Amino acid sequence: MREVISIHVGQAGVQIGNGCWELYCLEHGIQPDGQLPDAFNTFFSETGAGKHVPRAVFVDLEPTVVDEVRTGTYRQLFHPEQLISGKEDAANNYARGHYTVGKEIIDLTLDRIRKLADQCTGLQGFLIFHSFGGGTGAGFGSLLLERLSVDYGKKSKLEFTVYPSPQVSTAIVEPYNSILATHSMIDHSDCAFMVDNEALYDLCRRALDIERPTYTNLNRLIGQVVSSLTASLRFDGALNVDFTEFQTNLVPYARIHFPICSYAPVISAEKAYHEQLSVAEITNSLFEPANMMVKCDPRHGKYMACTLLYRGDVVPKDVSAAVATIKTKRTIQFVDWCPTGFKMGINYQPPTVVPGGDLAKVQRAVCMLANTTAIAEAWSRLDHKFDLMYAKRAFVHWYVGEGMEEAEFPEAREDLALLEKDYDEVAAES
Amino acid sequence: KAKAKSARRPTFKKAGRSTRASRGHTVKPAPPPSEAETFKMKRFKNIDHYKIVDYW
Ligand SMILES: Nc1nc2c(ncn2[C@@H]2O[C@H](COP(=O)(O)OP(=O)(O)OP(=O)(O)O)[C@@H](O)[C@H]2O)c(=O)[nH]1
Ligand SMILES: [Mg+2]
Repeated sequence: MREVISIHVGQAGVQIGNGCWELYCLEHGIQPDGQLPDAFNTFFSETGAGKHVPRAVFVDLEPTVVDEVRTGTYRQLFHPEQLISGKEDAANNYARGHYTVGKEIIDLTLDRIRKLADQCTGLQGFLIFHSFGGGTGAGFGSLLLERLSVDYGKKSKLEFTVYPSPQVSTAIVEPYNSILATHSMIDHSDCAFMVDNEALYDLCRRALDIERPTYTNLNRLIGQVVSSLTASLRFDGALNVDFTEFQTNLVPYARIHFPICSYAPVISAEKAYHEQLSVAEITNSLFEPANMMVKCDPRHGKYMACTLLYRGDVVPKDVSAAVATIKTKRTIQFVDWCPTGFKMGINYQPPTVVPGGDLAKVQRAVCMLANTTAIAEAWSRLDHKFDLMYAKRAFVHWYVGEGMEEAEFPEAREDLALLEKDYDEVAAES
Repeated sequence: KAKAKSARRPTFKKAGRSTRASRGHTVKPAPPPSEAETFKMKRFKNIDHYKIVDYW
């Protein structure tokens, strides 16, 4: 049929992934062993049995995270080849994960992804996950994209990354890795999505009612957005959207691709007793800055083209009235040369709930992908933090000793500065 | 009596009016931002042009 391939990098990517696949197998109706007690072809392959197999590759440079899957309940679902683990991690060092340790395993992985693409007759794109601060997430991810760009070329490579938070930080060397990775990402990636942990903490405590979350709750929220994104290719709908449509509609230029995410309704469902959650309600909830998955307020910036994805009981008549209302709102800006500004899609299948769940089984929901100039706020913070450390050269010796040349630090610093004025010039109007 | 008039200035114990506790309570406005918040280093801060081809 039509196929999408998933690649997962690092602790974040792998353990986000098993959250994603527990969702899909429960959604399609496949037991964890691959047996059964449609759209299977888009994500799975069938063997000479009643057994299925996912189209996924798990990659990390240390064995602890992957081995949890190997001894877990889902161990029988995955092919033993798909789970790739290194010997010693990159120690949050981009150079170590790019030159010295990255090249030790790069060609082993590239055979396995290519071999999986042979079984995909109607391959249309890849899905790749990152955490910017990690050495493997940024370093090995850059090496993977550079090779993948020449391997496949004119195929849509979509990415789903976790932007380092404005104030919450777990790595001191975190700004160094993000900027160096941003160089490799920007030229090769077709389109990549930003989310950050700090906003996901705030939403999961405010909207969902949890006093103390873990990464487990956050990983399940991310899976819903990817589930809604891929629902168009799998189940029926009155307005279908393919991957290639996202590439053309959302990005006005080559270097300005980065959108942000949103989803509604996110509700602890005892609160859902009180309300019916019509189409107008969920449409309004998308545009509040509190619901953004990236902790940047759009009111500092402006909107370019936005994509709306509806699931469930939504009817095409009600959509048109709702989006017409949001255009009247004078808390929302649009750049002048984007009068249309919207791409809409409707699918019939409502979201799927999970045992030990967090969300509701509501009957309708909406997902959003929006490109805004408010993301320029995030780049200024990361750039500012980078300059503080680099002026006194606070951590260069670790990178240079692991195969990195120093001249890459300012050149990667120059391109982000160009990107910073790329966003400022586009933000202007005539 | 002019000396007495000069002795009792028209304040009449409107002196020492502001106390230590009240100066603790009073609202203080926001100060100028610190230099650390400003720090984008000069040569990159000064850059002039961009890579996007928007003009014709
Ligand atoms: N949302 C989410 N973020 C995660 C999760 N696990 C890690 N992260 C984020 O990942 C970021 C750091 O990247 P790493 O966890 O070190 O990933 P890595 O690329 O494997 O790093 P290395 O150990 O050097 O290989 C942190 O900011 C975390 O917030 C997760 O399960 N869910
Ligand atoms: Mg790792």
